[PDB]
Amino acid sequence: FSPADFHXDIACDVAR
Amino acid sequence: FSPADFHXDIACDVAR
Amino acid sequence: GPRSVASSKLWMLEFSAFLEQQQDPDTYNKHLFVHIGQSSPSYSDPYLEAVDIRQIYDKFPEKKGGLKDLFERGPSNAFFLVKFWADLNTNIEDEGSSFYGVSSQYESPENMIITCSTKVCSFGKQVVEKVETEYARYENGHYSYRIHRSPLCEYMINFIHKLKHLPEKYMMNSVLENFTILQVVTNRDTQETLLCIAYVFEVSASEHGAQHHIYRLVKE
Amino acid sequence: GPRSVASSKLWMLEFSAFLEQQQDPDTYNKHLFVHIGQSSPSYSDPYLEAVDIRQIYDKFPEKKGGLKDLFERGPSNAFFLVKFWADLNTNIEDEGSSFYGVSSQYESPENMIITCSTKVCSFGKQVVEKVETEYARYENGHYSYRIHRSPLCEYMINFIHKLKHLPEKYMMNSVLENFTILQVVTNRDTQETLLCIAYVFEVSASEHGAQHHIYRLVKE
Ligand SMILES: *C(=O)CCCCCCCCCCCCC
Ligand SMILES: *C(=O)CCCCCCCCCCCCC
Repeated sequence: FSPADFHXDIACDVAR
Repeated sequence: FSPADFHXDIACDVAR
Repeated sequence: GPRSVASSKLWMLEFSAFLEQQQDPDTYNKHLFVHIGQSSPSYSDPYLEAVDIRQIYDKFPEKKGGLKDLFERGPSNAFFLVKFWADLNTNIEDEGSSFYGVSSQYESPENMIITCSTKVCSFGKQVVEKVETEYARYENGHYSYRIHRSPLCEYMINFIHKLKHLPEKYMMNSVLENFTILQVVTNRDTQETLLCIAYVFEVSASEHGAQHHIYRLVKE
Repeated sequence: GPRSVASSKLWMLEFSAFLEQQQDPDTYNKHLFVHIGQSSPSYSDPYLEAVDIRQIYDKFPEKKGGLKDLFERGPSNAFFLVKFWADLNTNIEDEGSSFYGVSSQYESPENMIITCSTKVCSFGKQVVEKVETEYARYENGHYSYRIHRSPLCEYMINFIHKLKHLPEKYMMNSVLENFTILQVVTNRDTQETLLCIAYVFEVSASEHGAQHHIYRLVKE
């Protein structure tokens, strides 16, 4: 389980 | 069925 | 067509009588008995535009400050009749803690101190009276007012409870044709009647639930 | 003991994030994920009164307008940390129409125009920002403010959905320790920080449900 991957499938395109 | 009796068991003491 | 419960100075956007049951501190179930709002837009009755005030004199408060007295003083455009088809189909009383309340919302072009007086009538006689004073909140150029979760008294709760537990719809309707509410919203400083609404009731038998129509109040 | 999320000028009486499901036009079910109010009075943690701001710098917005920058400008008495134990135990998404929102309520001795800026942070970086402007309503000598049913965006809804469907509490907690919210309430005309709340999260495992503690924010 990766907490970083979990938040990345939500905010990867929003990270600016 | 009496509509008057129905409203009387609610408001009989309130009627002033 | 669409109708707004609105005079030149005040518009009632929302009105709802409800029962809320707390199942646990984070879980709530809410049932609406009657409702006017964005979820229940107001429409006129295609078979009857207006109700003559003489046809309802005997169902509302008489003498000074009564419906007839208020209508004569006017303005005429502040007087409305709402017919509700109440939804009594709920069992939310059974478990958990319950709350019966009524919420309403208003809009005005002006910043006023308003007084809302609500009179419950049984057989034309006043039995309950609740008076609330509200202040404005500026929003998007106009002023908003809200009566948030005003509690129903024990007589209104008892009435609902016994009404819900009647074995027949005809018994519910013969009881409801003798129950009326007269809501008067006033400018506290000028005494002007901003809105006056006479409410009449019937039980709803629609799969869609609670329904309503707005009628103009006239004296012809 | 009891704690109020309040500075010299503004008090947050209520805060709640919720999911409301409309079963039918007259039936609504509401689940609270997090809540602060009369139903959930605020208490301090007997094991920790205050949190040093240096222990959380990396979890919140950095640079101008960030947490550290804001705290330094003060007033110190407007800065708080809330730890929530969120209740994710609901299946109200499954049927009917859903609404995710957040509601909050405030009180002030003064009549101000307030600005509420809410920043959602993932791994210390700002991902969502919602800004709301509110006006006062005079009530019982003070001024009341309300952010009523502010909608959650699709990223917050998606986050909740995936979080709820994790097979383990440890996975929910390792996700939640990287999720923070920074709420800043400002006087729009004077720019004074009226309240600044840093929120941290964990999953609740209590039969009582959602829980919270209020911590003072300090720099020692
Ligand atoms: C204080 O008494 C509150 C105001 C009294 C009633 C307000 C409106 C109640 C609406 C009736 C609910 C439906 C009953 C069939
Ligand atoms: C606009 O984006 C609205 C504000 C963003 C979130 C406000 C607070 C959300 C509370 C979190 C719910 C519980 C999640 C575990």
